[PDB]
Amino acid sequence: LSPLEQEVLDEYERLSENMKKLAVLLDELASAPATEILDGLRELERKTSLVFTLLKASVYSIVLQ
Amino acid sequence: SPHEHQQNLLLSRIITNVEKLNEAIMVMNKTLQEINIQNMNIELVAQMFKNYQSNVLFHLEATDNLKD
Repeated sequence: LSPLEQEVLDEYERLSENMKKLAVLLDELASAPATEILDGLRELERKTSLVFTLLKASVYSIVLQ
Repeated sequence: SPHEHQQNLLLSRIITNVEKLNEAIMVMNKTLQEINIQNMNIELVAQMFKNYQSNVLFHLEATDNLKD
């Protein structure tokens, strides 16, 4: 059947195309920022500790001393 | 005798100045004692920023410091 052929063929073509888009987009979208995120965040720990963690340090130091 | 009368009178004005002096000093110490209470808070905050600067300096020196 040519109508059934057209239906399943076009529909599965769309699915295959969308899945190729899925693979590429998902991989880049979730890979590229991830490294940048964790790098900036380990540095963020190194920075935020110098405002907040030191605040806890000074507080403990004074209250205990 | 007359010398003694003169001496007693000078001593009287002396003693009056003594009492006035010391009463003012009582007010002085009382004032400072009341003030003192309004200083420990500031002292705590001073030492807080002090140790803040000390610890952050030690940590900055540990990491890539950006001083001279």
